[PDB]
Amino acid sequence: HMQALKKYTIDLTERAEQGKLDPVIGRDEEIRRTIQVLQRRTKNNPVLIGEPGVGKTAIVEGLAQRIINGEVPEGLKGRRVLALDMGALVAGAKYRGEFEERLKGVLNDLAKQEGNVILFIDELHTMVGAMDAGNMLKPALARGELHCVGATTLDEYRQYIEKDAALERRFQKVFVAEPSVEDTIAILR
Ligand SMILES: [Mg+2]
Repeated sequence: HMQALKKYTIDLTERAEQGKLDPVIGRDEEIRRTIQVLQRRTKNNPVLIGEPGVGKTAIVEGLAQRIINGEVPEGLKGRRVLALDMGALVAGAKYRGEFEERLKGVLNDLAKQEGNVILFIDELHTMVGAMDAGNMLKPALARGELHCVGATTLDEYRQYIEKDAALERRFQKVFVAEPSVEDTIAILR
């Protein structure tokens, strides 16, 4: 069971449990905000907004680390953070139809783990119009069968999410600015 999740997602909370995630520096406020949005009853899917290379994915890894560390509110305790693996979804698929079938499987598995998994979808706009899985994502989001964190640029969010109420009512912008040079080089060992 949950074959789609094992095949097409990367368990970031597991990577944290294994000590494989780099410490995340200078993002206390963005991680806290991401958590606050996720905890909402409605419009509870945060979308990290920023230019490429600003480190949005690191914020998601930071969220995973905090959960493992228990540095999160009570209801988020024991939650799993899974990143949609686009490379894996496309590997050996060849056709859009096969890709869609695999994505559908992922959503089905998530509908069974409602409230236990947070899915991270990088470059979210590419899944809703920028290969449009909007039809399956919209009801999943509305029914709480999909609780996720997305990442895009402001212009991409405006063009593909903000103009579509079925999507916009479910997402919340969380801005991410470029990190300081100091914090960027701090990751080196
Ligand atoms: Mg980035």
